[PDB]
Amino acid sequence: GVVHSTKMHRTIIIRRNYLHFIKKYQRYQKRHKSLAVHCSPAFDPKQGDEVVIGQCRPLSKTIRYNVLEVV
Amino acid sequence: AKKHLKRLYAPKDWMLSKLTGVFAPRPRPGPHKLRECLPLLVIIRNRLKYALNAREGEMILRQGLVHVDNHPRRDGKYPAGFMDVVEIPKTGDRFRLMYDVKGRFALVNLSEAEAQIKLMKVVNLYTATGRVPVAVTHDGHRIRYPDPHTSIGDTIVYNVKEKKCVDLIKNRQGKAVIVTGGANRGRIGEIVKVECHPGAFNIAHLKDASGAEFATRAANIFVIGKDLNNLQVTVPKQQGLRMNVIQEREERLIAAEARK
Amino acid sequence: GIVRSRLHKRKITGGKTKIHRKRMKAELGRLPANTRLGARRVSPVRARGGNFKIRALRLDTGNFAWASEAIAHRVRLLDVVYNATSNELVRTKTLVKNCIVAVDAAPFKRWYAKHYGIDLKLQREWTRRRRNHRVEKAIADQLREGRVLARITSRPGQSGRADGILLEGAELQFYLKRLE
RNA sequence: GAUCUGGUUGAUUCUGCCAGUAGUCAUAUGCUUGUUUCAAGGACUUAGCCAUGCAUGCCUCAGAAUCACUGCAUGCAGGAAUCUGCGCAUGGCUCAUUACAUCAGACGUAAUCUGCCGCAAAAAUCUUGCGGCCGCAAAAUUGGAUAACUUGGCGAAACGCCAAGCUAAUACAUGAACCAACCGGGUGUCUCCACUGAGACGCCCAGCGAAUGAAUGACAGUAAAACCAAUGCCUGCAGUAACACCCAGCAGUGUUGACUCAAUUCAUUCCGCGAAAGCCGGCUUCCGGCGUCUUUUGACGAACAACUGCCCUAUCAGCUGGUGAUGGCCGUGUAGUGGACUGCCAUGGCGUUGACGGGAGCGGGGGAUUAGGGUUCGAUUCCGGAGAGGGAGCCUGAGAAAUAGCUACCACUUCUACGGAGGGCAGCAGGCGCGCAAAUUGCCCAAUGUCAAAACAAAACGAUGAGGCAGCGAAAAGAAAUAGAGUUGUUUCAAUGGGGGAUAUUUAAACCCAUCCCGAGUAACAAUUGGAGGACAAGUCUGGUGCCAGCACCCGCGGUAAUUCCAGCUCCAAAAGCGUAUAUUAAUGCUGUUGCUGUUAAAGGGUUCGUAGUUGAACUGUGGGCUGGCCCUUGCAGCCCGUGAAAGAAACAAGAAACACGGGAGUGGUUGCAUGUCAUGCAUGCCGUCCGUGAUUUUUUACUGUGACUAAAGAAGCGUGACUAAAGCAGUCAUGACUUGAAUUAGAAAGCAUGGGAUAACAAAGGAGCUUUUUAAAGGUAUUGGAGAUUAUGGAGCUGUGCGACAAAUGCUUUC
RNA sequence: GGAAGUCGGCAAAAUAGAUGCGUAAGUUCGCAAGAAGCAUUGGCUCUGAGGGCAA
Ligand SMILES: [Mg+2]
Ligand SMILES: [Mg+2]
Ligand SMILES: [Mg+2]
Ligand SMILES: [Mg+2]
Ligand SMILES: [Mg+2]
Ligand SMILES: [Mg+2]
Ligand SMILES: [Mg+2]
Ligand SMILES: [Mg+2]
Ligand SMILES: [Mg+2]
Ligand SMILES: [Mg+2]
Ligand SMILES: [Mg+2]
Ligand SMILES: [Mg+2]
Repeated sequence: GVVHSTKMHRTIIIRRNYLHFIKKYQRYQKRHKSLAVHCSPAFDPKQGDEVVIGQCRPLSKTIRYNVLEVV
Repeated sequence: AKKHLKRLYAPKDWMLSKLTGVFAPRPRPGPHKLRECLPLLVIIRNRLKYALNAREGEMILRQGLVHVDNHPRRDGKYPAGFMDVVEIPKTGDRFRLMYDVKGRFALVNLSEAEAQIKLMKVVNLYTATGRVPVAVTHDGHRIRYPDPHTSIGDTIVYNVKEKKCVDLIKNRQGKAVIVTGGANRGRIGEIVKVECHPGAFNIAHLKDASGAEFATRAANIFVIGKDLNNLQVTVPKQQGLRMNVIQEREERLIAAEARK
Repeated sequence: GIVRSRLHKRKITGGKTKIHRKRMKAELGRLPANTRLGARRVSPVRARGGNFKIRALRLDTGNFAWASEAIAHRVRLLDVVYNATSNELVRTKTLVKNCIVAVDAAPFKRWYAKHYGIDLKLQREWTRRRRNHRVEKAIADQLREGRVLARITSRPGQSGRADGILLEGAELQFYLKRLE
C-alpha cells in the first residue's frame, strides 16, 4: 500500500487502491480501502511512499498489521 | 456440542441413500478425521453384508468379533481410515482400507503375512519430558523413539503385532507416492520436483506411469515405496492409473454386448 | 455482569452499533483484587475449564531474586514506594506488577558472607570466587542500611504471589532520582 | 421457435399508451370429478392467548440389598426403592431483532479453552502388626457419617416440610518403609601429593505439574609464528570427540517460513498428583477382562480476528470527540489478544468512491422466466445466526448468561379452609381469536438415529410426539377409463376394467399396490367448464325484451325486424378438469451495457469559468545465411542472434554471481590385509550438482493460457426395459460369479502457483546534482597440542607517490 | 384542604448565591435567555498544575 497519513505516534494510515468489475455494465469503477498499521522506529516513512505490511495479533482497537519494509 | 449428523450432510463416499433415513451415524473422535473416515457400522452393514440392519450390526460389534489394528473394537461409531487393517477371524477375512483410482474407499484383501504391517506418515516431531523425541502419526499414534533420520514428510513401516517399527522411507525426488486428498485422490505417481513456498502450501509435481503430469499440495502425498516398481504395500486393481472417460465408456459398452 | 465485548463501543465512523443478541458468559469480566500489604489472605476463583485462579487480597512476604548472583530468597515486604500508574496507589499501599517496593536485606547479607567470606574450613574456594568479581556501591549502601529496593515481577491478582527482582544498573538510578 | 394483434382520422403515415396473449412447487375463491402413483400443508395477519394428555433418561458376567419382597432350598430374580456414575448445552420449533452486524468463498490463533474417543507416560511420599520413644517383623485385616427403612409426625394443599433411631460404597476422608536404579548441587572428619591438587567419609538437598530469576536453545568474512602460568600426550609437539577410576561413545546435534516455543541445568517457593484400600472371570498359584487419579499429544468442538462482496433514500452533509472518540506508556481483568477497563499523555480517526440518520428485510446453497444480455423470488427440508411473554441477573458444569434450571420486577393468569401456594405449546395433537388464507386431542419404536450402567437370548421386551405409519388433503407433478369388431336394408360377436370376494400376499399390526375368480347394452357404471360481431376457433337459426333489464378485460351491443342481453337448438376450445381476483416473468429496443429518444410528437441548462470524476497524439520494434534473379509459400538443420573482439572479452542471466557451513548428500553426490583393542570398537578404510548462512541493486499491476484448492440436495448428463413415465441408484447372469456398477461436468467475484508480452495502468524523472587493469614501494579473524593472558609478522580494506597495458558517445598536437 | 375569599391572588407565601450540563415558538439575525429544566456544594488529611533570580 501507499502511505496516507503519519500524524499519530508510531502508527500510520495506508491506502489500497483497486478496480472493481460490474458484470451488467461490462466496466470497472475505482475503489479504495484504509488500514491502520503500527510503524516501528526502525523505519521513517513519508506521505506518498510504498510499504509492505504483514498481519499480526490485534494490537489496538483497529491495528492488525505491522510495517515490514519501506520502498 | 454436536452429536447428530444429517444424511444429506454426510460424506458422499459412504454411499448412503437420501430416501432411507433422515440421519447417519456420527463418528466419534479417534484416530482419523470425521470427514476422512469410514465408521465401523457402515463397513459391516453396507459394503460387507454380514448385518442387515443396525440391530444386527450391534450384535456383531459388541461381541468383539471385529478387530482393527489387532484390537477388538466394540463401537459402531469408531472412525476407521486410510491404511487400517480390519480382520474378522471367525469369518476368516482380512482387508486394508485404501483409495481406488476414482478416489473412493476400497477394501483390499490381504494375506496373513501382509496383515502384520501398516504404513504410517509422520506429521509432527517434538520432545517430551526427560528429553525423549516423539513422532506423531497421521492416525494419532505416538512413537517414543523414532529413527534419528525421521523427518515430518517421511513414512514409517510399523509392525502392529509386536508394536515395533521396522523400516523408514524418506520423502525424496525419486520416490513413489499416492495422493490422499483433492481431485487426484487415489492416483499413484512418481515425484519429479517439490516447490517450496515459505509460509504457504508447498506444491509437488508428479509423473504417472503412463507419462501423464499432475500436481497436488505437499500435504496430500503419501510415500509408499522407493520407485513405481517396488511398492511396500498392496494397491487396488487399477494400480492408480486414471483412464480416459471416452475410452472407459467405450470398453464398458463392448463388455456388456459380449457378456449378453 | 461485566463484559469485554466490543458491541457497546462506537464504530470508527462514530455510528452506533445496534445489538441483536443477549450477553454471553464466554465474554465476562470480574472485579479487581486490589491486593494490599498485610497478613496473608487469598480467595480461590473457578475459571473457564475448571481451573482455579488464586486471588490474593493481602500479602506480606515474597520470593525475591538477585539477578547478578542468580540466586533468590524469601523476604518480608516493608513498604510500597513508587507506582507509575498513580501515587494514590502508593498512599493505599497496593501491590501490582511492576511497582517498586522495599524488602528486608538481612537474608542477602548472610548469603554474601557465606558465599564470598565477606562481611559488609581449609578449602578456600572464596579466593577463587572473589577473582574477577566486584559489587556495585549502590547496592552495598542499601545492604548496610537494612532495606533494598525491588521490582514486582508477578501478578498478585492472578496467581496469589508477590515475587520480584532487586533493582540494579541504570534502572536503579532512574528510580532513585524519581524518589529524590 | 430470436413471432405479435385490437383502440386516436372523412381516409393516410407516425409517436405513444390502454387492452388482448403464454408461464408461476403462487396464493385464495366458484362450478365439477370414476381409477392409480408421487407430494406441500396456521409462514404472510397477532414472536397473539392457551383447557387437557404426552414429549429424557440409562444396569452388565463385571459400583452399593437383611424390602419385615417373590419363587426354589441358598443360591437366584421382575429383585421394588434409594445412594453413586453419565446425560439432559443435542434433537424439535420459529424468523421478532439485525447493514464494517450476520453470511459466502478464502484464511489466522506463535492470542486461547476443550469432558467423552485414540495412541502414550508414571521409581516423590516412613505405613502396618507385636512387645517394652526403642526393638522385632511385613500379602498394610484403615476411619467417620448419611439415604432407602422404622417410630413420632406438621400442613386445606403445595415437583411442600420437621425431629429421633439403624445401617453400605467406585460417596467422603486418611494412608502405604525395604524390595527399587541412573544422574546433580551445597557443605565437616580422615588419608595421601605438592609445599596446592586427588580420593574416601559424613552431612544435607535434588519426582510430574505450577511461579519468579539466571544460563543453553549453535557455526557458517583473513593466516604464519613467539612469550608467560596452568594442563594433555610423547622420552620435545608428533597423535589427538569430551570427561581425574567402576559407563575407555550411557546425546558435542528439538521444531518451524519465523518463536521469549519444546526440552535440559542451577537458586528460591507451592503447602493439584491412591497401586480407586475398587469389581468380575478362567485355571494352591498363575493368567485374563473391566473401572479410576495425575501428566502429555491427536481427534471432536468452542471463542476471538477480518481479505473481497452484500437493498432504497440528500425534501438525511457533516459524524466522533480523554464524558473513549484515534493513538502512546505502566497496569487490571479475561481462557486468551485488545480502549475491554483504571491513571497519565498527544490531537487524532471517518466522509460526495455517499459517512451520519431514516425505511423495507434473517444470510447463503438455490426457485420462476428467459436467443443472448437480464428481471424477479428465497418465512420454509441442508449449512450459519438468533430467541423461548418482556427485561435483567446467576448457580452447576468440560461446555449455558440454559428457560419442559433458579432469582427479581412488569403484563396477563390458576387453586385456596384467606393463613398461603402455583403458571409460560415460536415441541406433538388439540382449542379461542385473527383473518382471503392452512389437517387427527390417531398407531408404533419394525426402519433411520441419539443417550446409556446397555449385543441378542435365557424368570429376564430401556426411553424416544426425533423419527416412522396411516387419517384429512383438485397446492403442485406422472400414467390413464367413459369402449371395440362386424352383416343386411337394425341385428349379432367377443373383450375388459370400476365394483364384490379370496388358499393368500403386503405390514410392527393394519391399509394401498401387485396376483387370482362373479359380474356391463339406454354397457342409467348417463363429463364438465367457458364461448359463437372483432382481437380469437365457432350461427344472416328460432322466440322474449325494447337505451329497460342486462352484456362488455378493450373496441363496443340494447331506443319494436338485437350476428353481442334472457332462453331453445346447433356448433367451437380445453378436458377430469375449466373459469374469476390479486402479485410476478416474458410479451417491452415502453429503463436501452449489448440496445432507446431529445428541430416540430415528452425532453439541450440563457451564456461562460471551474474542482473531484471520465477520456487523452506519435516514437525505442521487419533477425539473417545455406538445402529441398529478386520477392513470397512450405519442410531442413545449424548462427557471440547488429557491429566489434578470440581461456578472457562482447550480451545475458538476484531464477546470479560472489562467501564461507561436516550438526550439507539414508556413511561426505557424481564424473582378509591394516588401525584399534580394558571395548556388544561385534567398530573403521580397502566436472556438474544438493543443502544452510553471509556480500553485492530495481519491477510491479492488469489482461490472457494452464494447474491447484473448493458439502450434499438442486442443474447438465454416462448406464440401466422399476410394465411406460414423473422416479431411484440399482441390479444382471448361471452353496456363486459379474475380480459387479454408482462415470463425468458447470457454478459469480475475491484468494494460490506458474508462462506470454501485444493493448493498457501504477510509480519515478523534467535531463548541468551531471574508465578498467599490472607491478614497486612509504603512512597508519585464523594457524603455532588445547584453555587464559600479553606480543611481533603478514591478508584485506583507508589513503597519499611513481610505473606498465587497454578503452572512451564525441578532436587537448584543442579552444579561449 | 389549597383562591372555594374578593370587583380583582389586594396582602402574604414563594424563588434565590456559585459551578457544570441543557434550553422552544418567534425574530429587524442583534435577540428572545437567567427561557424552561437537571445536578453538585460542609469538615478533615492529602495529591497535581499554574512562577522569580543566581551559578
Ligand atoms: Mg446422581
Ligand atoms: Mg498491554
Ligand atoms: Mg435477493
Ligand atoms: Mg417495555
Ligand atoms: Mg400444539
Ligand atoms: Mg346465445
Ligand atoms: Mg333476435
Ligand atoms: Mg396544590
Ligand atoms: Mg371566585
Ligand atoms: Mg363568592
Ligand atoms: Mg402583591
Ligand atoms: Mg437557571
